[PDB]
Amino acid sequence: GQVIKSAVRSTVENTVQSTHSITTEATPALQAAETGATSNASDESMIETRNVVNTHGVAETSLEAFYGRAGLVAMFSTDGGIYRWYINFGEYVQLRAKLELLTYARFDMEFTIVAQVVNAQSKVQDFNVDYQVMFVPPGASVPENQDSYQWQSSCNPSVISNTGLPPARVSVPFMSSANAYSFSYDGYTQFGDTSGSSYGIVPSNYLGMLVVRTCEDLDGTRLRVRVYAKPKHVKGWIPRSPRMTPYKSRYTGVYTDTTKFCANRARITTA
Amino acid sequence: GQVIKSAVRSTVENTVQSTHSITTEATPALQAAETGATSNASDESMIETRNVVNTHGVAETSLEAFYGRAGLVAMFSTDGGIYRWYINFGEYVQLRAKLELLTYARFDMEFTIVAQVVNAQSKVQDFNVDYQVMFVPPGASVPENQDSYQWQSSCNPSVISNTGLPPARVSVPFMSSANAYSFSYDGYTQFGDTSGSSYGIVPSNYLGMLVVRTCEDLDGTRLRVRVYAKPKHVKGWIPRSPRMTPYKSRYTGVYTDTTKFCANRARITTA
Amino acid sequence: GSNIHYTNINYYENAASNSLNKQDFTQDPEKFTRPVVDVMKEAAVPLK
Amino acid sequence: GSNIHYTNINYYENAASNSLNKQDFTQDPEKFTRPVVDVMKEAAVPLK
Amino acid sequence: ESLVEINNVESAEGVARYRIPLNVQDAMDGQIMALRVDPGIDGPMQSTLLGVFTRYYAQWSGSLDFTFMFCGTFMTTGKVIIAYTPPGGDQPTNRRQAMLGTHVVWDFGLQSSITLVVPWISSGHFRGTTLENTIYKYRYYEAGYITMWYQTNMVVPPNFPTTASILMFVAAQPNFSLRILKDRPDISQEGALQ
Amino acid sequence: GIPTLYTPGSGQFLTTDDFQTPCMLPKFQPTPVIDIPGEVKNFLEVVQVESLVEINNVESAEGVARYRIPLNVQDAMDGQIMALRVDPGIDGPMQSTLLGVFTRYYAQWSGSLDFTFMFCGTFMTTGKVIIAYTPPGGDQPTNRRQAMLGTHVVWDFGLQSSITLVVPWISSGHFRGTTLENTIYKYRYYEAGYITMWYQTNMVVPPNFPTTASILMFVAAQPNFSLRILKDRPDISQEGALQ
Amino acid sequence: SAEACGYSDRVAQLTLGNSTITTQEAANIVVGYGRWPTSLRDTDATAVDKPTQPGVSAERFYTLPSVQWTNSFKGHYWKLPDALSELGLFGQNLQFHYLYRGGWVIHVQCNATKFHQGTLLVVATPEHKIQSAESPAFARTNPGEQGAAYQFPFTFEDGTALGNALIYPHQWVNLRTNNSATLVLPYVNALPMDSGIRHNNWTLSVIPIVPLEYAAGATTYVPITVTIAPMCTEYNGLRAAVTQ
Amino acid sequence: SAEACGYSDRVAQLTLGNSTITTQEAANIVVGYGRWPTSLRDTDATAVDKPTQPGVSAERFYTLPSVQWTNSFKGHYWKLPDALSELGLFGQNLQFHYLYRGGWVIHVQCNATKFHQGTLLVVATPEHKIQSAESPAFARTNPGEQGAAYQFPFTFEDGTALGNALIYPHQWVNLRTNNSATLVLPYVNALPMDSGIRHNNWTLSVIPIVPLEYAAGATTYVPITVTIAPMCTEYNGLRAAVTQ
Ligand SMILES: CCCCCCCCCCCCCCCCCC(=O)O
Ligand SMILES: CCCCCCCCCCCCCCCCCC(=O)O
Ligand SMILES: [Cl-]
Ligand SMILES: [Cl-]
Ligand SMILES: [Cl-]
Ligand SMILES: [Cl-]
Ligand SMILES: [K+]
Ligand SMILES: [K+]
Ligand SMILES: [K+]
Ligand SMILES: [K+]
Ligand SMILES: [K+]
Ligand SMILES: [K+]
Ligand SMILES: [K+]
Ligand SMILES: [K+]
Repeated sequence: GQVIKSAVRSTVENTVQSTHSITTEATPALQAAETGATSNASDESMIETRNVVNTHGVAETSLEAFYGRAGLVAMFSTDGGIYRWYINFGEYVQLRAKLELLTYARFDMEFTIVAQVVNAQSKVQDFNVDYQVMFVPPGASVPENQDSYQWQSSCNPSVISNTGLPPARVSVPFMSSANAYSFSYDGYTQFGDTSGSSYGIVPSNYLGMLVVRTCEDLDGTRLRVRVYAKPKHVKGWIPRSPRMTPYKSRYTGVYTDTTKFCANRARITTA
Repeated sequence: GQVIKSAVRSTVENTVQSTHSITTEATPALQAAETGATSNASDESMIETRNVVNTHGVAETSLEAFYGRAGLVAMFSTDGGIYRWYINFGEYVQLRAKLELLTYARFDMEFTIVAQVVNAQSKVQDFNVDYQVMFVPPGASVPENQDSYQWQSSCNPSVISNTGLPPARVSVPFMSSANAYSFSYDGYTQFGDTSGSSYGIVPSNYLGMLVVRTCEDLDGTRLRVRVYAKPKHVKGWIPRSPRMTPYKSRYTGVYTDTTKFCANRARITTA
Repeated sequence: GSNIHYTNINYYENAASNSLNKQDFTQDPEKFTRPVVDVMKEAAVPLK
Repeated sequence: GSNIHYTNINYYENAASNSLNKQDFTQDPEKFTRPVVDVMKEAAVPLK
Repeated sequence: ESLVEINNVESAEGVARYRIPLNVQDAMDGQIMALRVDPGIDGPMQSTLLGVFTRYYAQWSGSLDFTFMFCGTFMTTGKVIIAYTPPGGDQPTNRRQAMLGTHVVWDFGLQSSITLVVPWISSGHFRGTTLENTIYKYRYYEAGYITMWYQTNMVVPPNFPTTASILMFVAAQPNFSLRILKDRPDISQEGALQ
Repeated sequence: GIPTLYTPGSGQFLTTDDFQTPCMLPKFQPTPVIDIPGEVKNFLEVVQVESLVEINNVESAEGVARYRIPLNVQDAMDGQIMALRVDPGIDGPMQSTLLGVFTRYYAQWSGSLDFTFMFCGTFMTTGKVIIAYTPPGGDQPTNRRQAMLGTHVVWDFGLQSSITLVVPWISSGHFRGTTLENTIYKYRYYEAGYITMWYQTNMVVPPNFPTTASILMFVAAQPNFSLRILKDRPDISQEGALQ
Repeated sequence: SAEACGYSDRVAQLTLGNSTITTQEAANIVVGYGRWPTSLRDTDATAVDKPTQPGVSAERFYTLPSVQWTNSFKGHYWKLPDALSELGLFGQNLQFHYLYRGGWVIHVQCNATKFHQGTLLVVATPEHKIQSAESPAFARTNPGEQGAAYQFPFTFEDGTALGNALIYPHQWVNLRTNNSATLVLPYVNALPMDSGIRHNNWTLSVIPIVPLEYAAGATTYVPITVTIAPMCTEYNGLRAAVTQ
Repeated sequence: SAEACGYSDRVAQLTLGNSTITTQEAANIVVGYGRWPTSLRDTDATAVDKPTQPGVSAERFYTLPSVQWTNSFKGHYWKLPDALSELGLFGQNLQFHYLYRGGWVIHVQCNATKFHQGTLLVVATPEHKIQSAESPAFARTNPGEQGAAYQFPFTFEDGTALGNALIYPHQWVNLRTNNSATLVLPYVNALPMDSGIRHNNWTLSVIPIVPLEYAAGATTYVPITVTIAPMCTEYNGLRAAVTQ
């Protein structure tokens, strides 16, 4: 059903020399935005151009180049030697805004965990301690305490490292039950309920939680943890209008209304 | 003597389009559970189906994928700088329940040891200390103290590491005198004795013990140790009915009787 | 899914040292689902 | 720019473990810039 | 196939929980039983072979085989309708509503059993194995309902037992698979076992 | 063991690093890739799509009104209609456009720009306007005579409602910084010039017709446009973690 | 001559089922993402039951209640398939099945005179969330055939810039140029099929960006009418009728 | 073996759409006038619009409310398509179109025990008029899904002999022999298609000719259930929904 081809290019378009044009035939400059099509007027048709063999690449704007780097997704401190983090990317806005530039996307992810010990006054300590990060899929029992049996982790994947070792790091595949993650969902989470709190969230985007603990009890101190995520092997569909208002909630895209995006100037005739 | 073949598949079965059927001949829906055979009625015979080229894989349910990850099997603290652990997987229920899903199985194992120093109040310490884990096969002398001669370990395999280094790890082959480990044994441990305490345990499953010590004496502190085991290269026979009651003892499958497995609901006619 | 190409060299003497098996297929379950002597075709009645 | 030659061997079983993709090209943007049924040539008027 | 602990009510203990009660009716089109088809949620399915393994995973896909065996006397007759209601609303309230979905009409006879295939009908290729809502809002994945109704009536000769039982079996079909291993929630402990 | 010597950088976590790492689920098999319309492989595909410039960014204009360039029947000749720096990544009317947002995700840019305008007055409303691009060197042109010495297009209102003024890439260097921040980096060095619009003749209308009308302004990157050096978009921020 | 001279003719006829729509002032026809609606491939499908394909009974044009372009008009929107969930056999098939998949042909109509001026953005947005409220009201997320009035057009009801909505399939109805917009939309989702009573794949918005003005004394009552046709539809998971 | 030995097997399975019906005590299957349902030929058709062919959404088994075989039971009847005019998508397609054409698969069910005796005539009669009254009541000519009780079985409600109803496609449910009857019916009419809300092409009758009797103490409550599936249907003349 695709009537519009999409040939690939590895460099931007060259410029070809052009000459003057005095005619009633060709009128490149005349357009009609009503059609929904972006102007097709070329540089060569609007002015006399020279030859430019343009070898500028297009690599840094590819989805892989744009998304292919780590960004903070979680940051917390244990309480009682444990912390439960529901896996979602709405807490920290930078990566969140990037993902919302696409409607659907498939990608693997590389998670990197940086942890250190801090005291009650939030002062960092030079203290090496073993910590465990366990991935608990929905339906599996979440440990209530630092020493609960679930930490045996015989089925749940776990990564045990030390604050004295380099950051922990593991890759995860494209795990959704869907054929792509959705960063915009105009629907409800369940049948039979139309409450606002169940709107705009696609449950399949939630793969579970990460529960963290120190293997043994710290004496008066806590474990500070930062989780970074890096999308890999990205495939994306349907570009979206970029976020243009501050985020306010972790789970919804609610925003404060505004009458302007850019700041005002004295007059439209003075640049 | 095998009259039933077992061809291998790498994907689940496809669905083929089907049409209506009005006949006295073919009756796929009629079954007879008394035969001991599971119904052979196919989707295509019960309803009109469409073509579905199903590429869903079957990898994550293979024995290797199910068992191929580490699970806790031992956890203890030294006393007097030493601890003797009889190698058995009945102390921690998660891995135990998994293994009991098979009657017989052959597999190699990867043991990973995570250790750290803790004080008398069980508070973890940032203290690097050398520790030794010695495998003592049945019949070999087990050291009584932290400084006994057996630690020379000239024949017994030993692994010496440090709480400041990454977890220790070693692989072990399929060591049973039998041709497979048994996770269910309806028999006794010896001839001439029919006491209940010698029932349901196959001695060949017990390969010895792991004795642990710190190479030198800690001052007031102790060594906390966790041992994880990961089955590898698994071959299994005769699937078993899954455990459906809590475990109560480390060496027996004794359980508390129950009148129900799932919780009750108001009525059978309301889902 | 799994890579079509990737390193597969054993560095150790004993097979017990090797990484996990990479087959992971399934087999016809008939030995468990239909361990009967007489074939009972899907289109016919089971007993006669 | 990118190296014409460099190591490209996968050490892990699952493709999710692989390093980033190295294509990075762009494609004709027509599906977004000119998603119209009738072709409107640059030299002609759009509507008649 | 393994037995579903279908009659999970206060009055049923132990083995009795596997029996679906059937009895001579004095009214028509009555309901016999109902159940959510989801294999991994708490309920009658949790103690089955299918349920246990499904509970060792986070996602599932595939058609399900629900087979029923009538256990009344040779002289006891009857016809019942078993229906699968794809999701969207609540379980069907009456036989007329139920029969609009996927179903099979079972006639008690020499062949004691019948199979109702609950075909895989889902928006996505997989479904979560839990319907836990408070945290994950997984109610999103509900697979629907299976209900049974009298098509005619259970009929018996003079002085015969006017009540009988049906055993319910469930198993995965050949297009079934599971993904993402997780610890089975049913296996737990307080302290280390001795 | 093979003798090795580990080097500087060992253990570091470079956010842009690209190594292979163990997978949490080594045998996991993802859902199949299905046919979904609108696949995008490079964001250059997005910036080439025209979007509205928030051109009338003045105190008296709120919301939707900020997209409209005011035009009105004149009683004097050669008057100015609007002005704007052409730089796609600086604060101003361009910052909220598709082109502007992505340009703000990068440190450098290159390429010609497509500025298209659509007249929205009545069918009977006529007029001719001149739109000019003034390459850098001085200040924005003060009058139509000065403006017309640069790159320009004369637009005649008619059946074809729109016109395109291509702001060709005319730069000393192959790329320009996306910001003109001066106090620290002195990037005013990169200013790309100005786009100004003037009445060529006049907006003319029949009796009792609206004597004011609007022009909508669109902007997009041309096929020779590219961006380099990813950076965090300055518009996206937060105080504490969101709940 | 149109295909020869390389231009788009201003007249158009859309015929589906027993319905025919004509316009003499069109501005070409947009085909979302350059893709016409297509049937679900055997390699993408997951639901195993044979689907229902209603054909002409559902793939035809349905005209919704008109909306007035008032002086204070901020815009109007309709969710799809929500807007047609109770219209004709399309609505019935949507209600009787758990799963639905389909494309659309949208025709927005608004005529005035050569003495009027005004401009409407006609855009079809995939997964358009109405999230300007802490707890969105069902009346606004699923307004039905009547559609709902915009309250926050500048922010597109979702916290983005109205001016960037052009990244989605769209056309404009600029009174001096045309009196209608036509958009062909393929099915878009991260799934092969989905529930038509729990998820709206597209949202049609008609937003005035240039207010309606006219020569003094001209007709002031100017309606906007939307006519939509489901295209290439299929349904799975038959049962009793269920609405949201 | 059945086709080899030349006999009819007592078991049967009828599968249409998402529905499957089974019986272990059938008496062969009747195909009315030896003709299976067929589509309207281009040489027989007159309505020119492309028809709607709903497929599995309407061609499936619909079970109607059961009827009790009481001591004074005279028989029961259902008009087709009247009985299914408000059931599922078959009913919706019937209501939304002026014209309808289709066949049927009828399965009548009535089980008792080897201790019961009784015989029901199960007959499908084309153009069966309920004309025992000077002015027939609509409640009796079009009883809907509940069907109507016979008042004049001996005269077949139409002034003919009950015993001659065998000239129409039929079977018997003789309790000692079988517990179900199955009839496949082709579309019959003097026209290519007709209105499903003004004309009933067939009437299904279940009439007790040998009263229900049984060993003293046996179950006395014996229901009769009818399950009917439209087959090979097509509709023309789409418009708003209209019922009789
Ligand atoms: C054992 C080591 C732990 C490592 C972390 C494993 C995390 C597994 C979860 C992967 C899910 C990532 C995709 C989420 C995308 C959806 C984001 C959102 O909408 O909020
Ligand atoms: C020197 C390093 C020490 C590493 C540990 C070596 C352990 C050797 C013992 C291997 C036996 C494992 C199989 C046990 C299976 C039976 C389990 C049970 O029934 O309880
Ligand atoms: Cl549950
Ligand atoms: Cl629930
Ligand atoms: Cl700036
Ligand atoms: Cl400046
Ligand atoms: K080039
Ligand atoms: K042109
Ligand atoms: K352009
Ligand atoms: K396959
Ligand atoms: K069979
Ligand atoms: K089966
Ligand atoms: K059709
Ligand atoms: K069809």
